[PDB]
Amino acid sequence: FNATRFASVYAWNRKRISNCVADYSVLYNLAPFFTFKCYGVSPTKLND
Amino acid sequence: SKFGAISSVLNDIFSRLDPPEAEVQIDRLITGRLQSLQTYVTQQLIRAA
Amino acid sequence: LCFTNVYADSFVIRGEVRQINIDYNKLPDDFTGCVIAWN
Repeated sequence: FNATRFASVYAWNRKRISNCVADYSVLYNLAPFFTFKCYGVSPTKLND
Repeated sequence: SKFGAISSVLNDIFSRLDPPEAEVQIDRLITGRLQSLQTYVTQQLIRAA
Repeated sequence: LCFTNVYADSFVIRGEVRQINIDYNKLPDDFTGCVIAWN
């Protein structure tokens, strides 16, 4: 999220997340993450 | 059977989707699990005759 | 429409707007009532 250079639509970068611990409570207070308009999962249910 | 829902497991849906968006897949599973049992009771009453 | 009781609150948050960060002291999409929003 704090990376300087990003990609475009035609050359969208890939980045897989390996064996780790997901702490999504820290991800909201950061400046990028604002919107979660989607389906399939829930923002409060990503912590479980 | 899912009857057109996301999953056939209830605890997946109650801990996967929203407190008020899971109540349209749970209500979809309930209206098939109450229909299969009604068909079973109807066929048992037919066989009882 | 006739109702029993109507109440109004007063709070200012950034728009946070997906709820009404605020189990953090919650109104769902099936709660009876409305909401008012302006700048």
